[PDB]
Amino acid sequence: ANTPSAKKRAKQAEKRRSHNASLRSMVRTYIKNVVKAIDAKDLEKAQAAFTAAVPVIDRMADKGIIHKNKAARHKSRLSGHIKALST
Amino acid sequence: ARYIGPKCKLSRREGTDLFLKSGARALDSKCKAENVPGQHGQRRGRLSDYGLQLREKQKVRRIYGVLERQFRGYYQEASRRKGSTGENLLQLLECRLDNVVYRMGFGSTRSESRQLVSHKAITVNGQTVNIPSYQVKAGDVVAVREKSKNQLRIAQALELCGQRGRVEWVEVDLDKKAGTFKSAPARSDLSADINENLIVELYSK
Amino acid sequence: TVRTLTGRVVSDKMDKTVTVLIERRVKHPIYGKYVKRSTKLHAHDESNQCRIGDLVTIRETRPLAKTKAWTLVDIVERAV
Amino acid sequence: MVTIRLARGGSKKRPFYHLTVTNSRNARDGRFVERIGFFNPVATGGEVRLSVDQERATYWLGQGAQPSERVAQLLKDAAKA
RNA sequence: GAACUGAAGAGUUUGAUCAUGGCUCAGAUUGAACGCUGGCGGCAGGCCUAACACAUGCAAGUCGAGCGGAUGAAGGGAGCUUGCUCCUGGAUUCAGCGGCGGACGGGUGAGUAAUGCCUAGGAAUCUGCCUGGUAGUGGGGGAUAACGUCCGGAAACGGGCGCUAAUACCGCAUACGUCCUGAGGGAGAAAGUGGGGGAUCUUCGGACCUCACGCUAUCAGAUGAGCCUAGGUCGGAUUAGCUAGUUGGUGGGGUAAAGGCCUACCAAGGCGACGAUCCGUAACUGGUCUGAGAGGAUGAUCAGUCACACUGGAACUGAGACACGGUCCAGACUCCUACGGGAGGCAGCAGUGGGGAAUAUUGGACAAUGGGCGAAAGCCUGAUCCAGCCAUGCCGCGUGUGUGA
RNA sequence: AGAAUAAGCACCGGCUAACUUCGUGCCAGCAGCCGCGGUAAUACGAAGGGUGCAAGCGUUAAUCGGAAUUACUGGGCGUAAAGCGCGCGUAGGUGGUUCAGCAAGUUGGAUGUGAAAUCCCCGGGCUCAACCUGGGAACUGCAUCCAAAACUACUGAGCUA
Ligand SMILES: [Mg+2]
Ligand SMILES: [Mg+2]
Ligand SMILES: [Mg+2]
Ligand SMILES: [Mg+2]
Ligand SMILES: [Mg+2]
Ligand SMILES: [Mg+2]
Ligand SMILES: [Mg+2]
Ligand SMILES: [Mg+2]
Ligand SMILES: [Mg+2]
Ligand SMILES: [Mg+2]
Ligand SMILES: [Mg+2]
Ligand SMILES: [Mg+2]
Ligand SMILES: [Mg+2]
Ligand SMILES: [Mg+2]
Ligand SMILES: [Mg+2]
Ligand SMILES: [Mg+2]
Ligand SMILES: [Mg+2]
Ligand SMILES: [Mg+2]
Ligand SMILES: [Mg+2]
Ligand SMILES: [Mg+2]
Ligand SMILES: [Mg+2]
Ligand SMILES: [Mg+2]
Ligand SMILES: [Mg+2]
Ligand SMILES: [Mg+2]
Ligand SMILES: [Mg+2]
Ligand SMILES: [Mg+2]
Ligand SMILES: [Mg+2]
Ligand SMILES: [Mg+2]
Ligand SMILES: [Mg+2]
Ligand SMILES: [Mg+2]
Ligand SMILES: [Mg+2]
Ligand SMILES: [Mg+2]
Ligand SMILES: [Mg+2]
Ligand SMILES: [Mg+2]
Ligand SMILES: [Mg+2]
Ligand SMILES: [Mg+2]
Ligand SMILES: [Mg+2]
Ligand SMILES: [Mg+2]
Ligand SMILES: [Mg+2]
Ligand SMILES: [Mg+2]
Ligand SMILES: [Mg+2]
Ligand SMILES: [Mg+2]
Ligand SMILES: [Mg+2]
Ligand SMILES: [Mg+2]
Ligand SMILES: [Mg+2]
Ligand SMILES: [Mg+2]
Ligand SMILES: [Mg+2]
Ligand SMILES: [Mg+2]
Ligand SMILES: [Mg+2]
Ligand SMILES: [Mg+2]
Ligand SMILES: [Mg+2]
Ligand SMILES: [Mg+2]
Ligand SMILES: [Mg+2]
Ligand SMILES: [Mg+2]
Ligand SMILES: [Mg+2]
Repeated sequence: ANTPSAKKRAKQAEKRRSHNASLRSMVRTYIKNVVKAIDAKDLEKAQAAFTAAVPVIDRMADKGIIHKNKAARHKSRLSGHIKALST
Repeated sequence: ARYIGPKCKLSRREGTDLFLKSGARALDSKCKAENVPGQHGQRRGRLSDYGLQLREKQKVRRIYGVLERQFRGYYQEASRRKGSTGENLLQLLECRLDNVVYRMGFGSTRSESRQLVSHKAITVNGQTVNIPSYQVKAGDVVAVREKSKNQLRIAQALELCGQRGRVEWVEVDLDKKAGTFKSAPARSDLSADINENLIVELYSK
Repeated sequence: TVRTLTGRVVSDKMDKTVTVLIERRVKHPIYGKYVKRSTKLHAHDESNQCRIGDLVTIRETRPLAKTKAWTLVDIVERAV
Repeated sequence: MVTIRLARGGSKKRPFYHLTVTNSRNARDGRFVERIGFFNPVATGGEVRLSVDQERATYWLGQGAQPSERVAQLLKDAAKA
C-alpha cells in the first residue's frame, strides 16, 4: 500500500477476519449438531440441541456477524423439521 | 473587416449610382463612370442570370459596406424573421449604426461615418458604442459627444447633407446634433429600383 | 384489475406447465403494412387442466421457475 | 444524505447558480431529482438576483434535506421577503 | 396568443435528335491535416493511431470532545542566587490503538450483439450518513498495541518474555417496539464523552438535575441499489440445425430476496426460416450533421446508464466492493540485493520515448462553488476556479479620412 | 504623442464572375468533367489588367444533398438491365353478398410518463454579436381506462352472380 490509512485498514481487516471466522465456525457448529440430531431420528436430543442453539444463533444475528433474515430462516426451518419428527 | 482601395473604380465596374464619395462636384466628371475598368472596358458584356444575382448582391454590399460572412448572417436572420424576408433583409440591414449616423447627416461618406463611429465619438443614450454594426432600436436618441459638437467635419457633413432629401420617418433636431428613430422604414421608402426578390432567389440555390 | 393476456395452447408435455401462443399484428415502421407476429410464453398449470388447443387467459406473477413467470387464471374456451 | 446546493452554470467570470436537490454523492452538476430556483451573482438591468419555489423547498425540508451554508443563507434571505 | 413558411439545375455517348443510363459539378458541415501568408479581443475546443512501455514531481486524508503514552509551555512559590531545578498546575505538538472517509469525485471504451441500453410495467428485497415518532443507555471480565528487555536480519522488520488504556472485545441485568414458535411458552442489546448547576449522601471524587455530541432495539419517510416480464437494438443462409443442468416437478440446501441458483431422484423435454446456432463487427441513449419532408449517416463536446483498471483468478472488511493510487496466488516485463528475500503498475494531472498526416505547460491558489474529516477553529482536494501554447471553430474590430487633373 | 504600425490567397475556355502580350512548339507542362499544347495557345510558364474571398485562401480525406440513381411518400421489366421453359401445390398474402353480435384493428377523450440540457417562439446581460440565462412551446413515442360501430378481423345464421 501507499497511504498509511490503507495499511491501517488492511491490518484492522485481518484482525476482523481472524475474529469473525471463529464465531461463524461456532454458529455453523451449533446448527450442524442440531441437523445431525434430527437426521439421526431422535427427538429428545434434538429438543436439547435446538434449545441450546437458538440463543447463540440469535445473539450472533444481533451481533452483526450474520444477517437476521438468515437466522430467522434457520430457526423456522429447523423448528418445522423437529415438529415433523414429533409425529 | 473593411474595404480599402479606389472608391470609383467600383462605380465604373458596376456602372450605377454606388454612393462612395462626398458628392461635392458630381458623380460623373471624375472617372468617366460609364465603362468597366481595365483594358477591356468598353464591352457591355451581356451576362447570364448568375451574373444578375452576383451583380446586384455586390451592388448592395458595396453601397452598405458589409462583408459577406456578416451579410449572410444578416440574410439568415431575415429569413428567420417572418413576413416576406425580401424586405426584412433591407429593413434589418438599414438599422446599422454607421449607416444611421451617415443618413442622420453626421458624416460625409459611409467610410467617414465609420471613421467617426469607430473612434468613439457618437452616443446612443450617452453610452459609448463604437461597433459599426450596432442595430439601433427605434426610439434611441443617437447623438455626438458634447465634447465633439465643436468639430468642423460634422458641420461640413451636415451642411452638405442639408440638401439630399427627407426620409419622413425620423425626427431630427439639428441644433444639438442629435437624431431620433420612431419606427422601422417601409419598403416603399427606399429606392424602388433594385428588387429584393432576386437576392433571395440567389441565396435559395 | 389484473393485466391478463389471451392466447392459444400449443404444447403441454411438461408437468404443471403450458405453452401459450399470443398473436399480435404490428405495423411495419416504414411500409405501413401490418404483419402478424407471435410470442411463446410458459404458464403454470397447477392442476394440469389445460389440454392442447384450448384458448385461455394468463396473468403476470413472480417467477415460478426459470423462464416461467405467468399463471393461467381460467380457461375461456376448450378444444374439440 | 440528499442535500440542496448550488450548480454552477453560466460563463467564465459570469457565474449563475441553479439551486439543485441532489444526492450528496454526485457531481456538482450531475443527476438530481428536482430544481427549486436560481441565483444570479451579476444581476444588472432587469435581471433578478434570486428566485426560489417556496412550496417545493418546504416539502424537501420536511423530508429532511440538509441545505448548504450559502444555500441556507440565501433561502433565509428570500424567506425574509 | 409565438413556437415555421418548404422542394432550382448544369456538363458529358451523336453528323444531328429523342429516350435510357452511369460519371462529374454548383450547397451545408468536420475534434480535421497540408501549402502560401499572418494584427487584436471575447466564447469554446484540443492523441481520432500503440487499452504500446514508462524517469522524477503532485493527484485522500481527518478527529486530542474516544484512548494510554510523551512534548509538557505561562505561572502561583521555594532553594542557592539572577540561572537552573523542583511542588502544584499547565497552553501546544503526535508515533500507536480507536471512529469515519477511502465503493465518492476523476479516467478510458478493451470487452460486450445481450445478465448491456431504450420504452412500459411488477413482487418476493436490502439500505450508513438525513428527517419524523417510540423505548433505553445498568452492572462485570479477559486481553493487546505503543512502552521495556532478549534473540535474529541488508531492509521492510520477525520472534520470546512483562505490564497498561478506552467510544477496542466478550459474558451478565431486563424486552413499549422485534423473531421465530400454531394458540402454549420461549428467543434475542446499549458507550460513554464535553458544559453547567438548586438541594441531598459524600473526597456537590462521585451520586443527582439540565444541555450538547454520541450509542442501542424498532415503525415510517425519502435517497440509493438488487430481482422479474413484454417490445425494440449491426451484417452474413456461400452459417440449418442448437441444447443432457439442458426443459419441467418433488424433497433439501442457499441468498437480503423469487429462481436449476446448487444438489438427489422423476419424465424427455426445450429453442428454431417471425432466422435458433455460428462467423465478423460494435459500448448504448438523450442527441449531432444533413434533408422540403419521409429518410440517410453518425454517437467528437455536455448529461444518464454499462464495463474495465499490467494479464488471469479468489475471497476478506462494510450499509454498500469482488475494490482506479487495498489483500492473496500465478504469469510477463523493468529494478534493488548482504543471494536469505524484496519492489512496481500514469485508461488520475503536467511530462518523455515510440506510432502517426497530426493534437499543447514537468504553471498557480483554496479566492469562489462542491467533497472528506471535526461541535468549533482548520487541514486535505491536478475535482473545481484560473493562467500557458495552438488562425482549430464561431463572433467582433483594426491596417485610416476628405479634397486632389 | 503620433496615419503613424498591421494584406494575403485562389482564379480568369465552357459548366462559373473575370483578357491581352511575350517564350516554347504533341516538348516542357495543366486538369473536377469535357479536354488544351505540334511555330499568333484568353486552357502551358511568365508579365501587365481584371474577378472572387479576406486574417485568412486554397488543397486533400469523410457524410448527407442534388440522385425520382433502392422510387413508403416516389421508378421500372415487347425492342435500353429486368417475366422463372411450363404446371401442381405447402407456409404466407388477399376474400362475392345479407342479418345479428363482439370490440382486436380503427376513431375521439381523459390520466401517467416521455430526466436535464440541445432544436423552435417571446424576453433579459455583457458597448452588439459569439456566449450566458427566464418563461413557454415541442418531444410524432409508450402504457391504463371511457365512449362510437362505417370499414377490416372474430362468432352465429343465411343467399346464389
Ligand atoms: Mg446477552
Ligand atoms: Mg445489533
Ligand atoms: Mg473576421
Ligand atoms: Mg463530335
Ligand atoms: Mg440524350
Ligand atoms: Mg497522530
Ligand atoms: Mg465514473
Ligand atoms: Mg482514447
Ligand atoms: Mg459473436
Ligand atoms: Mg464498543
Ligand atoms: Mg427482452
Ligand atoms: Mg440430474
Ligand atoms: Mg417447484
Ligand atoms: Mg428442485
Ligand atoms: Mg434467472
Ligand atoms: Mg442469423
Ligand atoms: Mg462505434
Ligand atoms: Mg471494439
Ligand atoms: Mg452503433
Ligand atoms: Mg466497449
Ligand atoms: Mg435543419
Ligand atoms: Mg430529397
Ligand atoms: Mg474521448
Ligand atoms: Mg454520462
Ligand atoms: Mg469492477
Ligand atoms: Mg480484476
Ligand atoms: Mg500497459
Ligand atoms: Mg494484479
Ligand atoms: Mg460484511
Ligand atoms: Mg481502491
Ligand atoms: Mg495508478
Ligand atoms: Mg496524463
Ligand atoms: Mg511524439
Ligand atoms: Mg514520428
Ligand atoms: Mg468550501
Ligand atoms: Mg497532501
Ligand atoms: Mg484565435
Ligand atoms: Mg493552417
Ligand atoms: Mg463567364
Ligand atoms: Mg491552373
Ligand atoms: Mg505565342
Ligand atoms: Mg496560363
Ligand atoms: Mg435518395
Ligand atoms: Mg454523391
Ligand atoms: Mg428506371
Ligand atoms: Mg440487345
Ligand atoms: Mg413465359
Ligand atoms: Mg419456384
Ligand atoms: Mg398454383
Ligand atoms: Mg392457403
Ligand atoms: Mg367481405
Ligand atoms: Mg383469411
Ligand atoms: Mg388511441
Ligand atoms: Mg427534454
Ligand atoms: Mg358499443
